[PDB]
Amino acid sequence: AKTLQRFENKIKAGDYYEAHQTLRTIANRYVRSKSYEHAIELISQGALSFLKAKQGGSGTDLIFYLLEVYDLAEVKVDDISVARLVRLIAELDPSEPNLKDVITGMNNWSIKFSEYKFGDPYLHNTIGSKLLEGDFVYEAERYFMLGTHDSMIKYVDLLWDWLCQVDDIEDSTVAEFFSRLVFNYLFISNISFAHESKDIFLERFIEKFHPKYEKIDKNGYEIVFFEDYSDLNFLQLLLITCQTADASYFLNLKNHYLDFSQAYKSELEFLGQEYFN
Amino acid sequence: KTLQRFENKIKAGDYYEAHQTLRTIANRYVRSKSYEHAIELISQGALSFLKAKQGGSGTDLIFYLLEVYDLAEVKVDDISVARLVRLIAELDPSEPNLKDVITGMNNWSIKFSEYKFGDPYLHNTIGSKLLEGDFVYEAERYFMLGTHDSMIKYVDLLWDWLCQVDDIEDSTVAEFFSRLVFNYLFISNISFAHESKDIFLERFIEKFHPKYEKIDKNGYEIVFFEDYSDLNFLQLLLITCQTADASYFLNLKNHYLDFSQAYKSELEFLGQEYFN
Amino acid sequence: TSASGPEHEFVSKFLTLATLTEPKLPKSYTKPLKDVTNLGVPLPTLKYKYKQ
Amino acid sequence: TSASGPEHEFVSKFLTLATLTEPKLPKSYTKPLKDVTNLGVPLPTLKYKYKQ
Amino acid sequence: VEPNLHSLITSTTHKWIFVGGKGGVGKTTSSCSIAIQMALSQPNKQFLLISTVPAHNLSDAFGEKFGKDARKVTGMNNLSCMEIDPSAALKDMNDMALADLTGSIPGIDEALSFMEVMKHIKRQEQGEGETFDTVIFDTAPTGHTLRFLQLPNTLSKLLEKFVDISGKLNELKANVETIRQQFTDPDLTTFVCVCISEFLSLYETERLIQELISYDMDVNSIIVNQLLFAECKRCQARWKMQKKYLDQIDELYEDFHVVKMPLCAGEIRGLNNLTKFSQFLNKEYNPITDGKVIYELED
Amino acid sequence: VEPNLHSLITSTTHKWIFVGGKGGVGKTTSSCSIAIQMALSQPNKQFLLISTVPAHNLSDAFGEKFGKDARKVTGMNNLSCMEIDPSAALKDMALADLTGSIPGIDEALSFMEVMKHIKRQEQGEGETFDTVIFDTAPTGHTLRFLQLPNTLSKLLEKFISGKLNELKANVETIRQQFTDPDLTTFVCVCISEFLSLYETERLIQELISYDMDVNSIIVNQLLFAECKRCQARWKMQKKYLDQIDELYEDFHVVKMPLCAGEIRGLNNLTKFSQFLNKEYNPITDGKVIYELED
Ligand SMILES: Nc1ncnc2c1ncn2[C@@H]1O[C@H](COP(=O)(O)OP(=O)(O)OP(=O)(O)O)[C@@H](O)[C@H]1O
Ligand SMILES: Nc1ncnc2c1ncn2[C@@H]1O[C@H](COP(=O)(O)OP(=O)(O)OP(=O)(O)O)[C@@H](O)[C@H]1O
Ligand SMILES: [Mg+2]
Ligand SMILES: [Mg+2]
Ligand SMILES: [Zn+2]
Repeated sequence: AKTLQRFENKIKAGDYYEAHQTLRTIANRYVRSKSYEHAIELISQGALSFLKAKQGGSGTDLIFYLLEVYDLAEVKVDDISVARLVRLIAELDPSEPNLKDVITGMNNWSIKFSEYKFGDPYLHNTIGSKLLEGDFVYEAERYFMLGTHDSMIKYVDLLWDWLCQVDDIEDSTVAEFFSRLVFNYLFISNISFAHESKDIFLERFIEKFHPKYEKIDKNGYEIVFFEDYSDLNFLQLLLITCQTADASYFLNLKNHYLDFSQAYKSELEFLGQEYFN
Repeated sequence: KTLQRFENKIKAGDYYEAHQTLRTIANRYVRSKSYEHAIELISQGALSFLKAKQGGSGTDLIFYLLEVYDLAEVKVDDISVARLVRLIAELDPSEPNLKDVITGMNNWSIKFSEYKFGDPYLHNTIGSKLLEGDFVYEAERYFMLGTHDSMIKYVDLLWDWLCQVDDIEDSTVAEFFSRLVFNYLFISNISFAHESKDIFLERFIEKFHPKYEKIDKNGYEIVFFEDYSDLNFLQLLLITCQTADASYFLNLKNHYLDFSQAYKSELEFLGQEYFN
Repeated sequence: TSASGPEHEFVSKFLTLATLTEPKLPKSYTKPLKDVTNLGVPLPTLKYKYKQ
Repeated sequence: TSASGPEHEFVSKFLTLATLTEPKLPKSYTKPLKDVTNLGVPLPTLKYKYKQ
Repeated sequence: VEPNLHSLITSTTHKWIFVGGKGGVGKTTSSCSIAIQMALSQPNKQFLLISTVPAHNLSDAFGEKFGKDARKVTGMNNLSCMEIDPSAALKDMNDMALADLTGSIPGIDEALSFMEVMKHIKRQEQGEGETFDTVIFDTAPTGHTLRFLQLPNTLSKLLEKFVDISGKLNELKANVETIRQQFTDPDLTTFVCVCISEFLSLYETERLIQELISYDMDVNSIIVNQLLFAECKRCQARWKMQKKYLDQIDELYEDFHVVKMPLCAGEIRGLNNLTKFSQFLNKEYNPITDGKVIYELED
Repeated sequence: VEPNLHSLITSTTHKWIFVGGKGGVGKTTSSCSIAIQMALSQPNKQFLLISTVPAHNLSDAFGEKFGKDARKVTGMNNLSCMEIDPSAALKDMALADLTGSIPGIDEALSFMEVMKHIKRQEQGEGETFDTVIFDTAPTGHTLRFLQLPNTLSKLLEKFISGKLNELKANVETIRQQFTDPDLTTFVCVCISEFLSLYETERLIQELISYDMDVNSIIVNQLLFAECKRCQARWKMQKKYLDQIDELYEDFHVVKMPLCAGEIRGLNNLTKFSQFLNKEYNPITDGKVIYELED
């Protein structure tokens, strides 16, 4: 209680070490009395501040401590629950040596107290952006993968901005980026995202590289046929083919693109397991 | 300017002080590899602590000596065993770690000698010590692998035990006698087997006065007891092992069926040692 | 041009065939993330470095 | 007496037989303790307590 | 909260009393005190002061030499010590390239120390009785000590996930599960931490204690040793720092048995001087009444 | 024998410098000093202060929070710390959990981190630190950790094949560089008290038998009186102090005074560490003792 004053004092005084623990000791006291709500607020708040003061250590510690309480008080995953953690994620230094740790800590909690096997979507969007701040592209790609619509937007931009950065682009180069969107979203069975991500990416590819093409439409579906990117064509046809779940179409598409069936061996194999039983 | 220092503390009543001070100074000799100096310092210091009835400190130094012994690779000889023997005499038979000390040196006696079980001379001293602590069985073994004196104390150990018996029996006497015969026959010490058997049988006869008659032939004598079939069997077994003749062994066992079952394990080994 | 005619006739025909009857999975379909069990097969690593 | 005659005739005869020719191991024999490999078979524990 | 350890010192239910904390504080000295104070306060009871610390200091504290076999403390009638040495502890049980290499492996200290604890449990079951009513421990710093206190649980969670070989398994689970329920019983086992008046000690204490309660261990004591209690320039200056951490101590541990202790004018050794300083753990130190005993331990 | 640790502090060959001794003495404080004194004396070199002690105190000494990932000490340009925590160390890399709660896990892991720096120099990745000061635990458990190289070897011997070769080599290197008086030395932390002094003599004797370099002995918490207690306690310290000069005459004995408070923060730590470079002198530095208060 009255001690609270004396420590925040040490904070706004230049004694980070002092304040961090003093708070923790007082915090552990709240938990001891099972006054969880009080603890959650104390710890969480104190962390954010340490992060704002650029005190990576102390801050990261409290963040975990909060999670520890979260799992102790069995805090269910909801808006207010995710909010606190999200708020903290924004103050985390993308260079924090234990970034991935923090990310995992909360995501784990999001899973244990939710019906999502991979964590809460909303929380993912925030986490994804953070990982990218640390140039952890691959790690980010996955979180956005299982995120919200915004995650999709950042995901397509993540790949696109990467494709452009390429100095020695190639016919197969474009496929390396595009295929990811199609496959990844086809793995989590998110046809809506697969189509929208594919739409934004293909349009940007066309308005920048100006590849000679002609749109082929039929029954409502459209395939942006590229005269110099056979890979892109195959990948687009694969998307629609998975929607039909028809074994014949799957076999026909692969028999025509023998090399692409070998270049996307593993992927096509799983697709036959998910959309063809 | 140091040896006095602690001994001044020892007299002033500071055993703790002197013991370690000595050890620290001792380890210094070892550090300079001046083994001989260490051996003397430690050894002497121990004896004194033992004479002062300081079981702890004393026992510690004794081991420390052995530690150096094994470090300087001190070979097992008269002077080497002597020091340890001298110390064994000052050891309190009640020392909680008696067996430890005993094993410590005996182990050393083995590592630096051709004896697989340790130096005989050292055994005689160790054996007596164990007995002081009433560790009869443990003593029996060391005397077993000791000197002539060990044999004398061994027979006395068993004999004095047999007499202490209040409810003696026909098979009772066998429990003691058989040990001598078997034990010495195991280490192939016919000389000891005969002499130990002689002193024991004579004492058994001059105290219990069992009706008997000595049977002689070709130089060998079997004190036939009219009421101790076990003793007879045991005596015959001794000589039989000397012949190493399979037939005799079979004949002796076939006549004493029950004794062949009572001494099953033993006879089995005897057929492995004296009959291949 | 007519250099990529063979593949064009395939893509165009395959599409027509794959959409005669409404596919089993509509474009506005999205398996709730509460049901996703696995993340499919790991894709290969891009030979390009990232930054921003 | 003649109560233990049967065994006496055995012990006496066995001795005579086992000593016609000098036994392979003389009474003055003693395997140097430097050669003893094992201590034979463990004997049973006496049912008497020791002290002195 | 009574500023003394009387409740415990006189307790008749307790059987295991640990003494831990950061190093250098005096876990051996304080334990030496707790030992003497209980053997004197509880006549008809036999006590044992065993040190699981690889670097035994009980022999140094009391003075006399302790080994692998229990040895009554000179001067006491019902108080023995031990101090298990891994090396010698493996040569005795073995003589009775693996055995040697076993006493040189990190953690061997704990493992064996626990085996000795198992030895006292197996005895009460064997009908042989008990050789000691209570046991004071001279543990090592906070860290490694907690590892030893986790041995019961670990040895259990491991033993579980497992021809007389079936009998052993039974005499193994039991002996362990007992030590487990024994330590989780606030009346049979408690924890006494040894700290000083300095941040790095105080804070490490708060941490150590929190862990203990999560282990379901009884913590009903806190000794604040090496206090100056000034009123030269350094002593008055250092006392200033001590009073700073002292007041904070009264806060964090208000519902705890806080027993302050002064800094002698020398080292406290030998049952003689040890008992003279231990009396303050029974009856809180008072400058007004005991302001001269502080200098009595010198020389 | 120079009463300072200059020879080492300025040494350019050493890479591993252990700091052990009984507890409470100040193995973390003294190490904090040795660390600052080397990073300042050796500019073009990067130093690491890792604590293998389960109960980490480096964070307490300096003040700032250290974790599983190396963190440069605030104020220094070439000095980082670590402090390996078994639990978190096993979660990052029903068995795993139970592994970070087993006695000895501290040593094992601490050694794995040592293996990590060895595997790196071989991997061609280079070295991240020139010298490493250790904040070991009391004498006992510490010796156990120092025996890990030999034990891990004598065990590894009595035994993807290329992986075991990489391990065998890495560890062996440690064995070779640890027995080298120029690459690794030992600095003991003791006070002016029997139970400390005597435990020191013992600890040191073991070290030499381990073939470990012991070229330093710090005598901390000395009063150097000239109240009644300080003068009385100084009397005892001088008693053990004179004996110290005897047992360690051919050793680098560096005495150290008792401050009027706790020594923390790179600021006050460096102020007290200067005495390990240039022996304390009551005539010239008789006022610095009270400068660390507050
Ligand atoms: N109450 C006290 N007053 C004054 N000095 C003390 C006190 N307690 C301990 N000491 C000092 O500390 C020494 C005893 O340390 P011990 O208490 O032996 O350390 P330790 O507990 O064994 O360290 P560790 O716990 O890591 O093994 C003595 O030499 C003495 O000078
Ligand atoms: N020169 C000194 N004079 C007085 N007190 C000191 C000095 N150096 C360190 N200390 C005290 O010791 C503390 C540091 O203890 P550390 O040195 O952290 O103990 P420790 O070595 O970790 O104990 P352990 O070895 O059992 O883990 C500081 O809080 C300080 O108060
Ligand atoms: Mg201690
Ligand atoms: Mg330390
Ligand atoms: Zn003073």
